[PDB]
Amino acid sequence: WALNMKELKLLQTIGKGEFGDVMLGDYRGNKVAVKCIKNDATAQAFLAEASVMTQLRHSNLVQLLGVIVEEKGGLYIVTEYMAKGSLVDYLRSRGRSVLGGDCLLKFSLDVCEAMEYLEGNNFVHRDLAARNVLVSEDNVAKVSDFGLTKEASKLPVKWTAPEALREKKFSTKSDVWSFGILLWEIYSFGRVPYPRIPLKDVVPRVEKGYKMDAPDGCPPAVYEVMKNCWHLDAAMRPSFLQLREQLEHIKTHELHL
Amino acid sequence: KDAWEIPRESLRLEVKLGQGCFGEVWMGTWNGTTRVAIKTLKPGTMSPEAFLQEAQVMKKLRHEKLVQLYAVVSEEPIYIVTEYMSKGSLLDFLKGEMGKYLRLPQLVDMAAQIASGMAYVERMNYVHRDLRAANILVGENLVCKVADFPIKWTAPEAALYGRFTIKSDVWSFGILLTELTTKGRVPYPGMVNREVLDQVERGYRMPCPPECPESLHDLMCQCWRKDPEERPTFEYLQAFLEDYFTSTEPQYQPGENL
Repeated sequence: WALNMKELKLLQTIGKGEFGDVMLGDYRGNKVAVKCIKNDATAQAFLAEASVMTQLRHSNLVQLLGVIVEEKGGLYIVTEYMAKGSLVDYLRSRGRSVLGGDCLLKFSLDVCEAMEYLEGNNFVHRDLAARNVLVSEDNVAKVSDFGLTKEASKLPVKWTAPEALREKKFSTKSDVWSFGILLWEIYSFGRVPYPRIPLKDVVPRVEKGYKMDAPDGCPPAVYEVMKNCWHLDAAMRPSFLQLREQLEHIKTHELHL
Repeated sequence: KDAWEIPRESLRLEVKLGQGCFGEVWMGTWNGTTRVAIKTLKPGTMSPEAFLQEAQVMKKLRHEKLVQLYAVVSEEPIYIVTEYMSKGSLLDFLKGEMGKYLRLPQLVDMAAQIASGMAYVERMNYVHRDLRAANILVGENLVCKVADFPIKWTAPEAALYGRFTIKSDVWSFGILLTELTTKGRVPYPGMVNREVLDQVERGYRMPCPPECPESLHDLMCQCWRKDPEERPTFEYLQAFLEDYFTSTEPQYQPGENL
């Protein structure tokens, strides 16, 4: 998994985030994505992310190409390039007038399969959201950003399940909750969760049973999947395999068109 | 003609709002009551078919934030009668006495309305082609309705290659965000057009105006993306501006000006 810095030319910065930076690059002639992790003095966040990535192999998970370690201290994670950017942007840019129901459901299934794979390998993503899902040149959505990925045990409040923010342990059921939130993002075309509520009301409102409204023009069946992800009693939430089956049941009867 | 068609004695041209090259515009009365704007064509400038295109469209398009056509008079002299907007252009209003009292909550709200209209425009596969504050109208309760050579407000691809699209409209929206946020000012201050074309081409972009929260500027830069397929939709724009003070800046305190 070791790469050579001399063969990597950092072209431009694709995004400067709070926990890391991502840059478009050229490695041995091919476009590639290069990530560095912030606030990681001992480099253990870097190690943890790289390691887990060497263990993931699914067609809907952004693929690790290798690692670059300069003795000076520059630590990078080289990843396959995803030409279409985050799913959030892709949705916002092209929007309702371009993305049909099939496209939206197809994205949901893509993410869902990635998640079923993670659950099947005993991993919890803890950071599933439309922003952390990228789209390739030929429209395949793939989950990315595995920084917080660990086996069955800070978290983005608007995407994290109640028990997760409160309990010290995370589980696939919280991931399922996040999937619910993500779907809402998908059928909302990138809109931000809990639109007309203060970030300081979310958890208390949610725990008081609040649930976002089905997006505009959202298929009732799709919304019921979301809702099913939002049950307050985690154990009652569906399995990712059960989510795939139901999204497939929806597709099979065209309940989304 | 249509039963959009009225007798030209029901109209009552009262106060002259303004003028211009393509006829003038008046406040007034239609039938008994009803306030009305009354646009007219000068027999001299453009033909009947020319100044009765913005009725071909203004008939089909009904939306809360597009200024609504009420009724025409087709056989010249021409009179397009529409709804009255009683604080004049966005520019005057903002740029005039009330202008100085507006703060960010108010300007952001106006902008959310404009986008609500440009999102109805959007849905119908229409294209505005000259979206700027001067072409927005204002009314009671700070309401703002869309309706009716500006290189500085126009997207590169349109300014040069003549590709107007709803995404090239989004570009102007972002320029229009500078208008709301500095309360009337021409974009790219102390630049002539050749610099604006020059510099946007080399990648320049209007900075963040005085006291303008940085979440606003980001969304101007989102409107000013080189590649037009990436600029966000009026539907994204609209929602962002609707939720601004809860989701984006819920810890905003009023300053000197915004």
